[PDB]
Amino acid sequence: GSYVNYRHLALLCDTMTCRGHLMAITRHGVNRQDTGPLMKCSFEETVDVL
Amino acid sequence: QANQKRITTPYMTKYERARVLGTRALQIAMCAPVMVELEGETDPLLIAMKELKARKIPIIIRRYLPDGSYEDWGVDELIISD
Amino acid sequence: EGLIDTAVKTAETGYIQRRLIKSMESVMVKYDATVRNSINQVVQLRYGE
DNA sequence: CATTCGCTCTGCTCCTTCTCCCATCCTCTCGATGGCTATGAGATCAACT
RNA sequence: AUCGAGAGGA
DNA sequence: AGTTGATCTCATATGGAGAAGGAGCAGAGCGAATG
Repeated sequence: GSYVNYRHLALLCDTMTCRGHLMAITRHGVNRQDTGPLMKCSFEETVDVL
Repeated sequence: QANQKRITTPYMTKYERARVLGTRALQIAMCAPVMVELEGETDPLLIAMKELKARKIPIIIRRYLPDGSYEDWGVDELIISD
Repeated sequence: EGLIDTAVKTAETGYIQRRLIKSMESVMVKYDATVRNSINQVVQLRYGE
């Protein structure tokens, strides 16, 4: 019975789908974007990314 | 970008209000001239808020667009929502 | 069982919270009112819709 | 000349391998780490004249 | 002072 | 232009999830050689 405003769910689902494929909220998704290496290293795989 | 068609919202954002008030207060604390009459108020941030409500703050906001252009808006051109 | 669930659930939920933030932290409403990421790709043409 | 045969080249499973990750902040105590003696030659250049 | 361990708080 | 002395420095003795590589292997189809 909890409620969350639609725009938050919408923005998560758009983030997961804007690249044309299912992008996981995991290193295998987030760290395979075109984001720069310093952004990636702040998440996971820090040394291998660099 | 041409100034005759600015497309950003005419309202001042909450973030613009916050930073304008902070910057102007720091200017007043560094003895910048004050553009309003003071009822003896001495706090730089209270003075900045008086100047904001008077539309007298001498600051331009440069709104950058995603394409790398910008619009310059005066603080007196914007609608103040608070 | 309630004491166990209270102690064990927290790592998984906090890891989910971290991963969500790291996935979305730079997504912002721009001055053109589109919603874009750091690579400046359009996520939403208007926030919400 | 219509096979037919043999040979090369994908690409589809099913392992083995391996690499990654595992809430936030704060307090305290306790154990451990914890590195010769000495006499010679001999090169340096700081520094006296 | 560091490293490690253990016991606690929300 | 010639002479001294510290000092350094050698050397002596006694869970799990996804991803990536490889092998197995089936079988398509190409081209040579029939028969």
